[PDB]
Amino acid sequence: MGSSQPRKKIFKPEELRQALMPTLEALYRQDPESLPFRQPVDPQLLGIPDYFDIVKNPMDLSTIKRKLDTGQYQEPWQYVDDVWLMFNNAWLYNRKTSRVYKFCSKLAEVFEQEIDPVMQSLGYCCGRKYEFSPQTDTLDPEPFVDCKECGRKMHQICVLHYDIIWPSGFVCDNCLKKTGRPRKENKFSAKRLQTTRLGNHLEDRVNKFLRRQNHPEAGEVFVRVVASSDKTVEVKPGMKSRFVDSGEMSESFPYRTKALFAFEEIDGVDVCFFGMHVQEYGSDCPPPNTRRVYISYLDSIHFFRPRCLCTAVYHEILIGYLEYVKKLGYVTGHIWACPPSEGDDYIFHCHPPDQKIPKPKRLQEWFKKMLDKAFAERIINDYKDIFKQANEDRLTSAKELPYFEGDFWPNVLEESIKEKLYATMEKHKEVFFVIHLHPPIVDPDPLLSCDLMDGRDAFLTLARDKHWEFSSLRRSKWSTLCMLVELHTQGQDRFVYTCNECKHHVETRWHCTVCEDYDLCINCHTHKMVKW
Ligand SMILES: CC(C)(COP(=O)(O)OP(=O)(O)OC[C@H]1O[C@@H](n2cnc3c(N)ncnc32)[C@H](O)[C@@H]1OP(=O)(O)O)[C@@H](O)C(=O)NCCC(=O)NCCS
Ligand SMILES: [Zn+2]
Ligand SMILES: [Zn+2]
Ligand SMILES: [Zn+2]
Ligand SMILES: [Zn+2]
Repeated sequence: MGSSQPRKKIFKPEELRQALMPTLEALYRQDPESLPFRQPVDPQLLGIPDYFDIVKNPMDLSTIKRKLDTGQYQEPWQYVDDVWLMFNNAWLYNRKTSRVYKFCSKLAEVFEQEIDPVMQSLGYCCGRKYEFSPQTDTLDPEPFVDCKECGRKMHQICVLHYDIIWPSGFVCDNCLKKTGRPRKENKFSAKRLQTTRLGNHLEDRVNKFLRRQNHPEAGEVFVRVVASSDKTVEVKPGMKSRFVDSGEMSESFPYRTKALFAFEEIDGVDVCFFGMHVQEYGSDCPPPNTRRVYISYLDSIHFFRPRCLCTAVYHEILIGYLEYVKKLGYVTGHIWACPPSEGDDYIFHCHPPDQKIPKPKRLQEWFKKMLDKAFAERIINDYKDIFKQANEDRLTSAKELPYFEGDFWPNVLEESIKEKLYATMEKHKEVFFVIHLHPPIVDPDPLLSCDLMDGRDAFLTLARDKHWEFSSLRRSKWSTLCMLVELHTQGQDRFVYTCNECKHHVETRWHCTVCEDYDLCINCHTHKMVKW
């Protein structure tokens, strides 16, 4: 196994100890919590013959101090890997309630507190030992990268490096201004996703909502429609043999589905904090589904800054969505406000351990004050739950109720043919909403084919495989980084560009610095234009 890197950062024993040991000391100073840790665990004093079958690499403060004093640590990470072995062996063996389990956790908050600054002035990211959350005995570790010039290993996720964005390799931040060089731009930003009129309207609406509230920690929001697709929902076999064999409802029903996410700039980087999937049923779609939209799935990560503005802006996206489709020509909208089943993640792969899933009535109340704000806003002009709507509209037939993809009702009907049914309605009135908004519908936005976002399953599976967890602010940033690379670079659309005055095909063109998608010929406008 041949190796090389020539201007390595190597640490000689006592420069390490001069930096590292103040941290060991802070552990030792913790009294009594330190005491079961100043010595190697001795199962014959303690009375635990199982120990060495359980913890197969014992570690303790004294061993660490010996390695430090004698110089057996070449790089600081070996140091910090060794104390976390100490902690991890304790949390393993001992019961979550035992005393030394508790001792241990206190040494660890102390060590976290002390280790990060020193590892940082030694030019590393943190002093932590990170493993991804358990999958379907053992856990996967966070990735590292090596500065091409230091050689000093850093958490990939900490320093947010990805070779696709910077193919020349990773180089650290201090060596970078040693280089006189700043880091090249991450072109694969939320802002730089193709923009759409739908995405713009939601984007434009909320950020000067935020402007009106004007809290200092808030950053820019970007709303992007990352997929758009023409599908049709087939009538499930029972109801179709009973109704379209008859000729009373159509076999298929066309709809356009859109997936659209919302990003905020946090610490200088895009964080994805909201995502949604709609089904839009146009004006050519036969009854019962003509001119209506349906909010399939809605999902969220709580790292929007500030949290007090957080919920309001979710509402601003939703209400802004209905505002948009209204004017296009839609007339009614439909929310199935059903809260998650089973730690079911709707769109984002590993939610924060401490962002709790709501009970259904929380979620209904939520959606209800959602709609009240828009009613007051003169956006929606009325809304009711499904029975004040259904029996107020006098419906007696199963053909009369909108029939959506993946929706509850197609499948309550579908198995109800062998076996009563207005009652199966009456139970669940509070979970389904009917939104009254009020000349063919035509969508200005082009179709975006993105297989990763066609339906919610592709993004989730890819995230499981790539460990793009949304479970911490630092992981969401990294998961957002790579989500954005997937959208930018493995979308399915090729672009043919055309001149905005003559409609002609173009290769060379003069790109406005001004308009969001504008490109004049050479056969030539008001604005400064560059050649693209
Ligand atoms: C719907 C959603 C986007 C709205 O998020 P939100 O605006 O942050 O509000 P929530 O309904 O989560 O809860 C708001 C408050 O209630 C608390 N809370 C939420 N669920 C709770 C529960 N079941 N029990 C107790 N408290 C709860 C939260 O802590 C928060 O209060 P706080 O800041 O004082 O701590 C969010 O619930 C979400 O991401 N859901 C994912 C799955 C889901 O519910 N999908 C529904 C699609 S129809
Ligand atoms: Zn780190
Ligand atoms: Zn470096
Ligand atoms: Zn212009
Ligand atoms: Zn021209």
